[PDB]
Amino acid sequence: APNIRKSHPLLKMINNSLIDLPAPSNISAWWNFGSLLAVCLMTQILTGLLLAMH
Amino acid sequence: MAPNIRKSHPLLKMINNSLIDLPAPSNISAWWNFGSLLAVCLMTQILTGLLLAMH
Amino acid sequence: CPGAEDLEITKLPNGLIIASLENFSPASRIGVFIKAGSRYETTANLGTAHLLRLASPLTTKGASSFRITRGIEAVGGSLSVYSTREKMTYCVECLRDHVDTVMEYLLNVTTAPEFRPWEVTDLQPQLKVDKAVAFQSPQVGVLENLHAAAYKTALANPLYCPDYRIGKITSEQLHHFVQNNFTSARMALVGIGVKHSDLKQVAEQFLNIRSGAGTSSAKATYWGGEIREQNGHSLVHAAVVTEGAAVGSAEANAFSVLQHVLGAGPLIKRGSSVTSKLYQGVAKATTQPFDASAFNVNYSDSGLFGFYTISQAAHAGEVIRAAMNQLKAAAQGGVTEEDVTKAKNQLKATYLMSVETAQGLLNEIGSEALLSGTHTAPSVVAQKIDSVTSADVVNAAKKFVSGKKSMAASGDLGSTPFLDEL
Amino acid sequence: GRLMDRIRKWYYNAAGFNKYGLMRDDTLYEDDDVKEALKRLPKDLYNERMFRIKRALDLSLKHRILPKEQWVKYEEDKPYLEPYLKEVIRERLEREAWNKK
Amino acid sequence: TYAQTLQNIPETNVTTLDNGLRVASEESSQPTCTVGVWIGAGSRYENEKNNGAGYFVEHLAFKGTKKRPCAAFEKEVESMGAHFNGYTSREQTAFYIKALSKDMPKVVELLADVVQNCALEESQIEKERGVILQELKEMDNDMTNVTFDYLHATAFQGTALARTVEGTTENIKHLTRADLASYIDTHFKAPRMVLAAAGGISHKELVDAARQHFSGVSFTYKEDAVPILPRCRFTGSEIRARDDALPVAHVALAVEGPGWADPDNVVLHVANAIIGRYDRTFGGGKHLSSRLAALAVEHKLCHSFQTFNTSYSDTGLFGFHFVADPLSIDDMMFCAQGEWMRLCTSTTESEVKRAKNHLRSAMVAQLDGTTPVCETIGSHLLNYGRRISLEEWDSRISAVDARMVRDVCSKYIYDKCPALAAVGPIEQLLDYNRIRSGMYWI
Amino acid sequence: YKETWNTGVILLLTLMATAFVGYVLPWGQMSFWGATVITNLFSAIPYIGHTLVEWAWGGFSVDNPTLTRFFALHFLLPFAIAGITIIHLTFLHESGSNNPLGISSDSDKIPFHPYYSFKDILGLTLMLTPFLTLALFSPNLLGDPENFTPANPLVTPPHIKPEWYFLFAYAILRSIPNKLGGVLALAASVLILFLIPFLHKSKQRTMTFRPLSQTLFWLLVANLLILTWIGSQPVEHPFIIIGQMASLSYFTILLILFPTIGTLENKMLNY
Amino acid sequence: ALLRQAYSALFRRTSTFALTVVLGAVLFERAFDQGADAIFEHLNEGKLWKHIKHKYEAS
Amino acid sequence: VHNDVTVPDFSAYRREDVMDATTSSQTSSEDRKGFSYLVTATACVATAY
Ligand code: HEM
Ligand code: HEM
Ligand code: HEM
Ligand code: HEM
Ligand SMILES: CC(/C=C/[C@@]1(C)[C@H](C)CCC(=O)[C@@H]1C)=C\Cc1c(O)c(Cl)c(C)c(C=O)c1O
Ligand SMILES: CC(/C=C/[C@@]1(C)[C@H](C)CCC(=O)[C@@H]1C)=C\Cc1c(O)c(Cl)c(C)c(C=O)c1O
Ligand SMILES: CC(/C=C/[C@@]1(C)[C@H](C)CCC(=O)[C@@H]1C)=C\Cc1c(O)c(Cl)c(C)c(C=O)c1O
Repeated sequence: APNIRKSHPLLKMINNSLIDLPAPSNISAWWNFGSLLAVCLMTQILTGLLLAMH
Repeated sequence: MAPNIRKSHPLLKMINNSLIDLPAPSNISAWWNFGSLLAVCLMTQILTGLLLAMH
Repeated sequence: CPGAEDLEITKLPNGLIIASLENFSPASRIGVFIKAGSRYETTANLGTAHLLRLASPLTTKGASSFRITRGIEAVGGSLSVYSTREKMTYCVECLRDHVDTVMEYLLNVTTAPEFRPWEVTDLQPQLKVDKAVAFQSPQVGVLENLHAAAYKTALANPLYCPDYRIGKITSEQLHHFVQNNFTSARMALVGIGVKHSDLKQVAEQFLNIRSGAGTSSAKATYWGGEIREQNGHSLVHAAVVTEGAAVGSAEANAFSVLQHVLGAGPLIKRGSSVTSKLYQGVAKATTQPFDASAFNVNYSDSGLFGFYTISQAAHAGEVIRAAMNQLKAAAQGGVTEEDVTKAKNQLKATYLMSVETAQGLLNEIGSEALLSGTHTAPSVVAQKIDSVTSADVVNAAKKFVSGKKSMAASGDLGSTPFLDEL
Repeated sequence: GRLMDRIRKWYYNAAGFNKYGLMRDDTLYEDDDVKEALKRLPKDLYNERMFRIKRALDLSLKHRILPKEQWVKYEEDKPYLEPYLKEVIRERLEREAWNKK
Repeated sequence: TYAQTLQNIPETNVTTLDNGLRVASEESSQPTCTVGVWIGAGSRYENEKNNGAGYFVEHLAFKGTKKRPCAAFEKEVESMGAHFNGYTSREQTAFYIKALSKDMPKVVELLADVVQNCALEESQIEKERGVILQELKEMDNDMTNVTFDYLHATAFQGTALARTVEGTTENIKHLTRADLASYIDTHFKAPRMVLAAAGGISHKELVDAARQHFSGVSFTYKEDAVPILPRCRFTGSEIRARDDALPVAHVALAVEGPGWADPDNVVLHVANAIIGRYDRTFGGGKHLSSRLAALAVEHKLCHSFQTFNTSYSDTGLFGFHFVADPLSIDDMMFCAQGEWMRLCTSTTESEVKRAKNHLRSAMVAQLDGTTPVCETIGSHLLNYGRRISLEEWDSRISAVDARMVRDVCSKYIYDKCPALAAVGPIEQLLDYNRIRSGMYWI
Repeated sequence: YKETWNTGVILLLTLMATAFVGYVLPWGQMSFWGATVITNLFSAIPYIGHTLVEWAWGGFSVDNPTLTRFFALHFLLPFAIAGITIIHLTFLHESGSNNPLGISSDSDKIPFHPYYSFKDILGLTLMLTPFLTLALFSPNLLGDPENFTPANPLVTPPHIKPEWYFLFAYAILRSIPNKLGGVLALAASVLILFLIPFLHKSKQRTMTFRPLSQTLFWLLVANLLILTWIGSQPVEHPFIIIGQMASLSYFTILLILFPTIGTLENKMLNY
Repeated sequence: ALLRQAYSALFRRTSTFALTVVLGAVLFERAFDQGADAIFEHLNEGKLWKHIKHKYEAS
Repeated sequence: VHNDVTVPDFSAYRREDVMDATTSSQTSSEDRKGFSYLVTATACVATAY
């Protein structure tokens, strides 16, 4: 209340750490590795399991 | 600022803010001890589990 | 189709007045005028009048806090409460077809309030706000202090609840103030855009509460004080006055004419107001910006009169003094037989215009139909205006220079004079 | 026929919340209406209801009860909140119905 | 009964003088009355070099004429108890007098002597120069204004409407006797003026006094031609004036409106009724029928907010303005757009019914006095062409319903790029991109 | 405490799935036939059913792929448990713990440490004693012995029961003498927990002061205690009848009785 | 004017926008697939078993 | 004062259709959006695939 984006114990997190997050307006492409690193992790983990199953 | 390093630290403020300074009703009976036991089991299961997975 | 009716005006056995007037406007405006107000307060229940004014939207024995607002809003209606140190006016205003609807609540709000402890105490913080917005106009800051210096009691009571009493008012004080003041003998149920047979049937068949004077205001003694409020603010507002005349009294018309003779606020946007003695007089004295006018208040058992000046902090001296000599010079034959003829029109005009707006009109019918249960014709009031001689005017002007004076001032008073220097 | 009375009084002693000194109303679970009602309780009635409760909790941590003498009696139980709560629930039904219109 | 009292009101009579001037009035049994001339010429009509003439003029239209200098003019008005005052907007100026029904004719002459023979004494021009330059220092500390100007300033950026009525500082510091003169000459012309009056006056006796003092002649076709203005372009943008030292923040958001002509303006006003307005002193509080006012009350979203449907000849501005503390701008803005979207998607019949009744009453309070009725008549001819009766307005207002409101608000609001103006400690409100996305999906 | 509760139910289901696949790893007789029956449950879902079974196995009959994707699955879930446990406890924290009398304990809170930290250390050494007394002195007391016989794809042991903690459901499954009904009843036998919050009619929070709910509550416990016994017995009279009863009994005490006696109790208090 | 016809009918309504992405992804697939396979098979004439095939088949 | 404040020139960046200060930007809106939303709609179809 009001929005269910800032109150909800969970969405307040997806929102409070990646949607309403205060970011400098001038970060260059050298700042895109954080997410790529993150994305890898999920991709590695996923393809990994698939393999562990054989 | 924060005097003690128990209430300010981004981490200890958690161990402290969720299991040490946590507000608990003074009258919870033994039936409330299962939460922790369930928790303890999880860690014990996981540990003994790995040990086994290694063989 | 529709034409011209008659301003009827009954008065039931209990002392309740009913003044209607069908003018066929597409909108009606009913209103309950009462002889209540911040002057019936005591040092003990101060501000209880103020709060009673905000407590208009609270649950009543017949309608709920919720349903009163939603009920009135549903028909594009409106509720409002205006009040003076001695006169409260609760009134609705809707489209002709919804007079019945908006009535119930008006009746319920003025006669059957509950003032539930919780609602009441959840509302008291509003006095903090309401009083802060209004007090933005230094204009209302010096008037509070004026009436304080000008009197010792009744009318000396502030119009806005003093601070120390915010949050200390009770449901009792609310109730007791309503039981002992909203009595049928002090109440008049006016109305416009309505037929008398109805506005009447309602007042009788529905209205109730106690009758008879109830508690009576302690006659306002005069003081003649001096309240100065040093506060930095670059503009020094000041008001010097002396006992004026009462309402309906004879000596009133004279001041009302001595008002327009000295100047009562410009009539031409960004004007210079030549027809204004006082204005012109002040101009010929100061160099920088300012404004000065003729202050006139008519109360039941008393009145006020004098001028008001807005000037820079430094030129406050010359402006205020020059404002005086210009009032003495008018007390010593300085009034043309003509200045008196023009001031007579400006006064007929001001009156004649103020009654075009439904609000101003209902407030004309009401006020009178409550202070005498009568109604002078706009023709009779016209006579009283010009039946004022060039003498009466010069007399009022004297009564001012002679009587004891009161004063209020707020700003960087460092250059403002004390009453005992004028 | 004092049957309903006979029963109620029975159930009342059966519940046993009086062994802790709580009035039937101190046990109401605090939903939205109850919460509002409680805010409308007069200072003193609220401070008493509080002690009664803070005292019953202390009993419960200790695993005891009041000495038989101090137990509330079926007929001396003051329904201190019941009337407030009913109004809260009545004010609410009005709103609810009025918004569907 | 409502229905009838509406059709009883005396019709407004119109007659034009062969020089283009139009005379009109509504006769009542009122002993007093009001008359004024409504000129269709403002700041939108000004160019870049004369910005602030229509205003520098409004200042001298009372400091005397040629026939009668200062003291003689003022004195002649004051002494008869009349009220002379007027104004000037982006595209509509006006000068009107309030006086006894007896002076009806003596007034007309006065009006005509200001619009035709304004003195323009150059002694007065170097005085009103310092006076305007002063009023701008005052007006500048009026957030509500600093904001609506900035709103136009960017909403219509690059055009005529994007100009303040008071004009620049450089213009007021240099405008010459010549320009004011030429401004009056080029703009204050019969075909573009309208003598309106209402109260206890004879339409006839009025038209006569007009023929007599309102006598200018027209030879060519040019003189009887009413110029058409070059269209103003609406730009979805924003202007952010930040100063964290101001007590509260002001925000205004709007989309382009249709313009006087369009019948939809009715629906849009019904729409604005559903949302309405609110402010710290409303007694209604948490129970107010306006969903946004409620939330406003519930969460302490603002100090005040208001919907608005400003119309112009060919364009317009439909939006809202709220004042709030630095730390609640976001939520307010959020709830606000929220209520707009509800308009385009889920408006009910209950909401509209009330919306209509609220409008009807505002529509009548529009005509509460002779000045107001005269203002309606002055601006109706000048803008809508003729005079629009309450009985008519009411018929149009009744025709509206849910489906209509939704279809129309969707027409001018849904997925549109709005114009934003923020003034004050506005850090919490942010990104156009975001506010933009608030324009779709309720 | 709806969310704290719903995450709980999720936890329960997860722990169940985990304990199940763990039990399959040693690849004994139960291991196998358990793996066969449970994965076969999807076969009751029309259409996408018979396929859903194919993945589950990775083939066209339980075999090696099933065993490796089960070990993977077992290895993984516990963490997802630990993860959700964090959320469970987080939703909790919004409100705080409940207490036996079910009335606000704001008038009397205490710091978890040392009050409840010590109380939990003790509560630990108590559970730990029989857990170890059991595991050290009588290892197999609690477990089925069929799992000492390497899986045989051709022979289903005649005394095939699940681990004790699943019996009660196994009992219900064997009640409904119809493929889909039994499956649905089974699902619902646990999923019914999601409905509890909504079937609350008492004006009071706990059963401390509700003697009728108490009896019903304990009647319900004995009710499950029976299904467990039933689950450990053959599908023959008198068991079959006693079975259907306890099941019917289970679902009524929860969907019909409780909420009813609850309402009743409210009237007896004069509410 | 397609851009306007499209916007007004497809892209405006956030619900119809979805239907478009689905309906579209379906068409896009079926075509992008043939095309690419067509490009690839062509780039490898007589090397794929699709080609050799007839030599040991039946008829 | 706020009167001396004006919106700079964005001609260096405006889209061809809303470059003229005397034409209703409203006519070309439907397109300016339909195009940008079509790019997105495609990205979605490309990713959906
Ligand atoms: C699992 C490995 C890692 C992941 C997934 C990860 C992820 C992130 C993410 C998502 C960000 C935010 C966006 C950004 O600025 O890139 C971040 C920031 C940062 N990370 Fe990492 N990181 C990883 C490893 C590391 C390593 C190895 C270092 C140090 C040697 C490092 C140093 C930092 C720092 C200093 C920041 C702040 C960046 C800034 O100044 O803006 N990270 N990381
Ligand atoms: C930190 C992310 C991960 C990294 C860095 C990673 C890296 C690697 C590397 C370097 C190899 C050898 C690859 C090769 O054959 O050359 C590998 C293999 C493998 N990984 Fe991971 N892995 C990750 C996550 C996982 C997880 C969590 C699983 C399964 C749940 C997994 C399962 C396996 C398996 C089964 C193999 C061996 C067979 C194979 O090489 O294909 N991995 N991994
Ligand atoms: C991984 C499984 C679980 C663990 C480790 C766990 C852990 C916890 C912990 C530590 C507490 C706090 C202490 C307490 O009051 O017991 C708690 C409370 C609670 N849990 Fe669980 N829980 C689990 C499963 C469940 C299940 C299956 C349910 C639901 C059927 C549930 C319902 C609750 C509720 C309602 C609370 C609040 C208790 C209160 O009223 O004080 N939990 N849980
Ligand atoms: C949710 C906590 C856990 C539960 C409920 C659990 C349960 C089980 C069960 C019921 C068995 C069959 C035991 C038997 O009767 O032989 C088992 C075995 C096993 N579990 Fe777990 N387990 C858990 C966590 C873990 C984890 C995370 C690992 C390893 C990292 C693990 C690895 C294994 C292995 C290798 C076996 C098979 C060999 C054996 O039975 O000794 N367990 N688990
Ligand atoms: C890992 C991630 C984003 C991930 C995805 C997965 C979103 C959750 C949804 C849409 C996507 O596809 C992103 C790649 C962002 C990491 C990340 C951060 O944690 C933080 Cl503190 C910052 C300040 C930045 C700034 O650029 C950032 O990129
Ligand atoms: C998991 C746990 C405690 C764990 C240990 C591990 C401590 C961190 C240190 C000492 C121990 O050995 C405890 C068993 C407690 C769980 C737990 C909670 O999360 C919460 Cl919110 C509450 C209100 C309680 C009340 O009793 C609780 O027991
Ligand atoms: C108890 C149960 C299934 C429980 C599940 C499927 C829940 C319905 C949902 C969450 C889970 O993951 C459980 C394993 C099935 C009955 C059941 C079993 O458990 C087992 Cl081991 C066997 C060998 C059989 C043989 O016939 C059986 O019928």
